Amino acid sequence: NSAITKANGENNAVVKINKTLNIAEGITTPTATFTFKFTEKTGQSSNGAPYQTGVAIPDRNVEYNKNDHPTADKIQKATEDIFSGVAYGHAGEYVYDVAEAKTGWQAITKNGKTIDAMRYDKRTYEMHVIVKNKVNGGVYISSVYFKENNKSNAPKVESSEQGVYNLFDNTYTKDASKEPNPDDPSQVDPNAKALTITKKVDGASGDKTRDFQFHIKIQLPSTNKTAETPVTNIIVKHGSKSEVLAVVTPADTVEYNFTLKDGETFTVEQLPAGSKYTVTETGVAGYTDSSIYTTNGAEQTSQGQKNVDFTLTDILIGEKKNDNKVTNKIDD
Repeated sequence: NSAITKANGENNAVVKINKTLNIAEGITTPTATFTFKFTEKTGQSSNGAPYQTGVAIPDRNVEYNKNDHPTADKIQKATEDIFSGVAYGHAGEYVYDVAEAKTGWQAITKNGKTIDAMRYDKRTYEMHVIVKNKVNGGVYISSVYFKENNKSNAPKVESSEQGVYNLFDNTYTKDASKEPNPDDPSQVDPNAKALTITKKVDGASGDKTRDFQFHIKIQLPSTNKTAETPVTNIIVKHGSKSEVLAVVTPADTVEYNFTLKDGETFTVEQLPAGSKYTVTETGVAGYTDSSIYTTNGAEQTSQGQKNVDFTLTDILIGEKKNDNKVTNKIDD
């Protein structure tokens, strides 16, 4: 059974617990310590003897900081060998409830307002530690497996690799645009808007009273599904209008048409960092469109073609500044 970590001869089995932290793009890994607690459990082995007791396992922890970086929206970190410095005295089946504490992380806060959030795994496991006699005396850890608690006819948890078990899964989310100063993330602006798009008309012959047509699609990050508080609605503002737009599930997307004149701004009030947008301005006769935009604090540019729909695709909305100046240019 691949699910069981086994000993080589009379050498202790080596088991590690792996934490998965889900975290989207444009986000600095927070300071977080996740602690796993092992509580002795009474019951009855299949040989008829009670589960043995009286051997503690230390609390085990994994630490996250700004120098951990995600792959495919997750940071995996494993404890060391959980039986490090643990000695059993006599053979039998030792069982523990393994749970994750809700400790070791604090929200970034400014003017009494939090800008981030941590969803803690509520799953618990039964760890079975099968201790056996060495032929010459003393004991050893022969085999270890895990079953999830409060699950009908629970199967044994498969290891991710030799001795490493992915038991605990946590999700970090963070607001867009609240860390505007790239030299100092401590200078938090709690009133910052998630995204602004401003229209400029450039040219003595440019029509500064007409409407230019826009379509925006917002993709909320994969971490929204597992967030402490998933986002289900966003608020958009243009001219005098303010609208509450529903998030379409399961895609986790919002599509919206709006107009801008010269000087006008479209605003998304609040979004999770790691959100992405695609914005299309409709071609108008005479006009060549262009963009100067800040994507998670990075300044970029894009150049349109004359009288053709101008598209920016999969633009990251990060923790740092997010904005977009679209310029419509016409020759005299």
